[PDB]
Amino acid sequence: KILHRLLQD
Amino acid sequence: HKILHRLLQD
Amino acid sequence: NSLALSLTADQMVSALLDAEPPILYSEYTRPFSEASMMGLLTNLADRELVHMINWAKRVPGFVDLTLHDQVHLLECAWLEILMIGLVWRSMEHPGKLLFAPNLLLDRNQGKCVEGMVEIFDMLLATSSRFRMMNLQGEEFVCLKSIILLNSGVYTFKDHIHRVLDKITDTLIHLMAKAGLTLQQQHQRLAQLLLILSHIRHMSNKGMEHLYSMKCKNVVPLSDLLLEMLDAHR
Amino acid sequence: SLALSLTADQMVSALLDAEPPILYSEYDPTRPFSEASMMGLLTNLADRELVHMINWAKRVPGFVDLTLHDQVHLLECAWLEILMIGLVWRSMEHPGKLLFAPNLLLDRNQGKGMVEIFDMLLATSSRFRMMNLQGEEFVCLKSIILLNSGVYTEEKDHIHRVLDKITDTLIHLMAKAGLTLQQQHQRLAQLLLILSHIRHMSNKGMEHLYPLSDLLLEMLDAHR
Ligand SMILES: O=S(=O)([C@@H]1C[C@@H]2O[C@H]1C(c1ccc(O)cc1)=C2c1ccc(O)cc1)N(CC(F)(F)F)c1ccccc1
Repeated sequence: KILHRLLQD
Repeated sequence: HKILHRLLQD
Repeated sequence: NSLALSLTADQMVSALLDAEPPILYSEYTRPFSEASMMGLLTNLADRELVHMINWAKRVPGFVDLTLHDQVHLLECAWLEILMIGLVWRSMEHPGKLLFAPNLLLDRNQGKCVEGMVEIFDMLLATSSRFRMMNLQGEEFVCLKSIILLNSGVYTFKDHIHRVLDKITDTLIHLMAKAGLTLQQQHQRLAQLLLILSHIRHMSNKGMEHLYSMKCKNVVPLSDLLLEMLDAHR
Repeated sequence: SLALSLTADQMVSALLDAEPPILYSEYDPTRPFSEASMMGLLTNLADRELVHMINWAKRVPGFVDLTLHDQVHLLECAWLEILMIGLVWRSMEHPGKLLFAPNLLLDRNQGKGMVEIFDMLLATSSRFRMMNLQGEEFVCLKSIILLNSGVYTEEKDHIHRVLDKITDTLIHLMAKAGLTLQQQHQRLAQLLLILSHIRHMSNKGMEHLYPLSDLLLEMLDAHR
């Protein structure tokens, strides 16, 4: 999930 | 109209 | 002017308690199929609706609305009201949903239909939340009336909001009486009202499933249920 | 750790500082409007707002204390609600209009199954206006949605304690504005009940959708 990456710096 | 009307008046 | 406003807190509580509908029984069984599942629930919900309408007319402030506004509120709120009722009487049966005294169900049964399990679990979490909060009957009937008045009022005036205010006052009065501090009072008030958001969500998801069930002919649904349903399309 | 040690004023400061910017749309007021273009513009906007929303969420007290799996779930559950309450807030001073962006101010007419949702958003904006919702209250409400919306679907306890702190903050804000105790509790209830119409709007929105960026599709996923 892109959301999951964006949540990581 | 609707049953609901009948039920609300009665 | 409305008589509802002039009621004291205890009078409001006593009125709401006295207005409570009865706990109905389903047909007299398991195991279950999708058709027989929806058959019992539809039959039961239909009879519950007739009592809900007579209950709603006894909620202080409701009689003061026009017939059209009464219709609108009940059309918007009815599944929410059936659900909070279900959750309330399921409290004492952790892990179960007490649809009727003779129809107590768990998740496994929820497989029965399509989408029932997800709603099932949401209903169970709500029930558990009510139990862990030790929700009192007096609080419960305040919450249920709030749902009736609130749920449709943004889709229409000030009368409804003053009555809602009166019920807020009544919830706080109940909590003060139970010994809660000022901070505990506001905190609990917020917690209870936020759960109403989740009850709205369950009803929304529930309602689109009842729509699809109309849109198979899975089961016969009454004219009354159809027109309650159609108000949400 | 520190979310439960903040004073109410610190909580308000934290939330206000975390506020995302107001983004512009690509509306070109010459272009004839398609149905497809209007949705194109809104999708483009929402997608960019999502990036700021994700980074705003990290700054909501308590949110980074949650596991990453839980952060994802909350944002998946709440993103449309959060976009919607932002829209309603910036639309407050524009009766009968929705300020999607400073350069994109639409009325019901330009809606149109979007008209139905637009009407509800307008009503919500009308309600905030009537209540004279304050910025400090708004940022509390928006943080509540984030924490609340997915919470019911052992670490649940941390979220509820943070929710309690935000309630304390709302109450603090109202006592400072001179409201009696009765008034505080009434207004508190009034604001929270709105969150339930808002949940309603978000769900009806999803329903009506059934032209989308990769991020939107991944989050639009979590409601089916
Ligand atoms: O809820 S909707 O109206 C939605 C709400 C409002 O208008 C639609 C919309 C929107 C959002 C995302 C998008 O890709 C397109 C449209 C809105 C929006 C609100 C605040 C913002 O800051 C940015 C955008 N919707 C669902 C959504 F958002 F998922 F697209 C929708 C779409 C098509 C038809 C009917 C409803």
